[PDB]
Amino acid sequence: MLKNVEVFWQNFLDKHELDMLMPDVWMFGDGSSEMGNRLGQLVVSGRKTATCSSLDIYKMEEEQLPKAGQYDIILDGQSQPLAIIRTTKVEIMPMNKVSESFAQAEGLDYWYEEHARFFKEELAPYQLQFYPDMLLVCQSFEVVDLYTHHHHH
Amino acid sequence: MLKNVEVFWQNFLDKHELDMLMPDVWMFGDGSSEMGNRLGQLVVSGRKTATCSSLDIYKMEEEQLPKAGQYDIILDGQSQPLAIIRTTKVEIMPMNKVSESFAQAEGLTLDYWYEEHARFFKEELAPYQLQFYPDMLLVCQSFEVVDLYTEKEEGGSHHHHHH
Repeated sequence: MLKNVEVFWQNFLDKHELDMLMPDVWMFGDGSSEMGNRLGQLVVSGRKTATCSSLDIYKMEEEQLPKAGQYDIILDGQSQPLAIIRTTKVEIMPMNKVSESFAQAEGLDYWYEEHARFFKEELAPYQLQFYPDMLLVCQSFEVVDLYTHHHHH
Repeated sequence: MLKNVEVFWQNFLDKHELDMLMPDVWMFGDGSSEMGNRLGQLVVSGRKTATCSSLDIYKMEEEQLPKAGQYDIILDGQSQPLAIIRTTKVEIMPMNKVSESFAQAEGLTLDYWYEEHARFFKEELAPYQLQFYPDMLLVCQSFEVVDLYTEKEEGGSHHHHHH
């Protein structure tokens, strides 16, 4: 897998002639392969062009927040490369204040209900100071390329 | 992320003053985050000290089998570096002949242990157009956790959930 992604990135670099360290690699979702595959598909499909993460969870003094212009490599629920996306914007938003504009871009009154359920859990393992107020890092992105082996138990 | 492993291992060679090539890096399971972490914690916690892969894939993939003494960088469910391990034993044995000894090391009755793995390999074999048989040879490794990825406590961007 590490090999696959190394290749995928390299190919993309050469294709656009530009030197860059590999970005972050991840799958959308709770962590389950289902959500990863489903959300992963909507992205490759072009139906899902946004994503949000818990802001509070970020360590303000140890790292910076995702910026416009950065890249990320997307994997499916089975952890296989799906595509690479470029982030075109980053807006901070409270759960109870997401614009239906962003909501449709990444996703409808259930939106909050489902997301509160989503994040109330991610916070759990830490100091899950949950509030409806919760601030989210809402990145708008676009697909700029898309991907086209052993098992140890 | 490519660098995270390059770095983790680099740091490893310094602590012991060794100059080896970076080993294979992989997570346990089929790639599912859940299984990836489940088996990952089992290893770092000292509970799961063995693994097994299908000797068949090595054959069809024309790869050498793991060697006694080799190292493997281990990733967790989020494809983030977890720990590095050293293989102290490599053994080939028919699946229907595994001892409960190996199963306990693996991480709980044999009938179940067997059913579990039968399925796992069933799915891994299929894509190579190969039906899982009852006594397909297994490639078993006995290792020891030789280093934990503690560089993880210095960044913060180590596992965020994106919706």
